[PDB]
Amino acid sequence: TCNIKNGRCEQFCKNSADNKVVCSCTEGYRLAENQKSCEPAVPFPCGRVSVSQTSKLTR
Amino acid sequence: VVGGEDAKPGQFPWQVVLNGKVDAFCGGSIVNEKWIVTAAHCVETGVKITVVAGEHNIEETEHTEQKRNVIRIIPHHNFNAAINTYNHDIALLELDEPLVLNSYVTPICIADKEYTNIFLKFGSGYVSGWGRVFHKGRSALVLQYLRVPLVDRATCLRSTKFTITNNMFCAGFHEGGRDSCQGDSGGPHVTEVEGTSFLTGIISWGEECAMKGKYGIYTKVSRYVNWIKEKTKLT
Ligand SMILES: [Ca+2]
Repeated sequence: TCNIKNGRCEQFCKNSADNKVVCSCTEGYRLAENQKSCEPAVPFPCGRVSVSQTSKLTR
Repeated sequence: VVGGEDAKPGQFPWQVVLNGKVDAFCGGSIVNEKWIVTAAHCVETGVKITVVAGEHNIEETEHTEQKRNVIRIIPHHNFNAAINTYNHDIALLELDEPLVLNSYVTPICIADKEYTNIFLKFGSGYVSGWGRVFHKGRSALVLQYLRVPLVDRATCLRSTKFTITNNMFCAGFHEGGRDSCQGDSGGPHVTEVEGTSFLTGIISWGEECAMKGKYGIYTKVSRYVNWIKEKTKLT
């Protein structure tokens, strides 16, 4: 159920039959293959930093 | 923002500033290409307003700025129902021309009523803006941000003689020194949920700034999410 750790759903969790769980994401994202995490379905999904800030890393 | 730090370019790409009778008088957040959500007390019926997205340093040119005109202003229908209370301190601004989304111009995510409230209950969010960095002090040139913990309602209630309704919430530190302030209104109170930021509040009001025993008061977005989605629908 969604009781613990949001039912492992990265974003939204809704309780289904037999204590099962149905995850979902917000506009601009898509429920991955594992029905758990959320992935960018557009060039600039809401709420995410894409500038990476500064300039000094492996990338 | 009092006692905060400079944001880095692009750290809060949904943040915008509002210019008008006064330059940089309030902040706001990008809902989508055509709409900005802000505080109603920032936009009195009448006066012309301009929005600048991709803004970082108010006195410089970063070549990431996008200026737009406001053609329609929609303050919550219940704002100012009761005189001088700031209940329902939220408004929506429609842009004349859509913004071009990019790394410096990105919408803030808005969950539903249930989840916005859950995200708020995590108890820690960020507030940002170009407001005063000192009570009755100078405004900031570089966007400021500050992390603020949620405050229990009973403590909130006892910190002021003024009324705190269920459309508001408190955030700040018991020791003071850190708080949002004048000029920060309309800016967002956001909660980071595993890398994805959600709009959990709107900077609204307070008694002075950063004073021990006082907290920042924020408009509780969970109560207004349906209203926001309904009015900002893209066609
Ligand atoms: Ca600038």
